[PDB]
Amino acid sequence: WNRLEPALAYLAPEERAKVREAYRFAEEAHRGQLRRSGEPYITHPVAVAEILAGLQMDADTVAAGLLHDTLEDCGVAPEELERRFGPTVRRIVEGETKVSKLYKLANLEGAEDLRQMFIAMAEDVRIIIVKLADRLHNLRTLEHMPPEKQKRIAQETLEIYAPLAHRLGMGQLKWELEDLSFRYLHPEAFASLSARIQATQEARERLIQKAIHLLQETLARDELLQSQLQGFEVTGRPKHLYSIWKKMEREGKTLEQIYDLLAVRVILDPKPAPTRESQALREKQVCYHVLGLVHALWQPIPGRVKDYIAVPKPNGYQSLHTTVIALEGLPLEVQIRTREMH
Ligand SMILES: [Cl-]
Ligand SMILES: [Mn+2]
Repeated sequence: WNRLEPALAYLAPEERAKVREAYRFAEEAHRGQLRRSGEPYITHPVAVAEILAGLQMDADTVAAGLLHDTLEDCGVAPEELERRFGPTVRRIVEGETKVSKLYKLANLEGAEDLRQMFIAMAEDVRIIIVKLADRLHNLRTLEHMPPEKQKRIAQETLEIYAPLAHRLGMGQLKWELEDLSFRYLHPEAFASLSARIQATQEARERLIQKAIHLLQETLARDELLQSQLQGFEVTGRPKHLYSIWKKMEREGKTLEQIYDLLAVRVILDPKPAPTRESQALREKQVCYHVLGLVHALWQPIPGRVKDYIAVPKPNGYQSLHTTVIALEGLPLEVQIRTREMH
């Protein structure tokens, strides 16, 4: 509990009390039970609640994360969970993923039934996230599984869960799900690619960190930018090992051909705006402002500005790109985007 409690800071005291009541209930239902690792079962729903609390999930969602296995793993409490934690917690813990039927919106344009549509959908999204948080944690703790069972769940994850994560637009979940699945599915391919990156990545890492520090300090020191900004993040390339190995087979490319240009990402969280439009305006103003700061810092390579804010990819991808001449006279790609954008 002392590990979970700090992550629940974003919730109102009464919302946190519901989560403690849920933890203390799971603590009872899972009393005596053990995982594959000799660890007590309660550690699993806690870790799942931690994943959800890190994502700043709804109070009922975090609570439902502590109770998601009180029906499956140990005991039956369908009317008990409704009696103790409400119907919405009971609904999430019961499984109702239904199916992707967004194409039904397009054909059906035509209230209390359209109001309930939102509350049913948002409840249906919450079900998927808990399943995802659960699966992500299991994969993390997959070292205590026979090497066959390990391969059956990595494939299920790649067929079912990583695509569900994609539907929900949870790229950070999808990334980790794919890469942990890759590790256990083809370990020999994983260890070959991992150690190969740990050769180029260490040499690159010195420059990437110099660049990171230079961009982070340049942005924090700009007065006007920080005024319309809540915060920012300057990272190196993300390194999606499954989507990197996936591309090597498709494109018939070497890994040396992928890392053929040092890259840096700038994720900007702007200050909140009263209306939806004054937010979209703020969201873009900030991005070109960074492009200017970047071009003032490092020399821009002619015709390497890729504006995907103005011309988004068919999947809706927005971001500003520019290849510059940075440290040691090297072509460095910069990608400027907000938290909302991908
Ligand atoms: Cl600020
Ligand atoms: Mn579970």
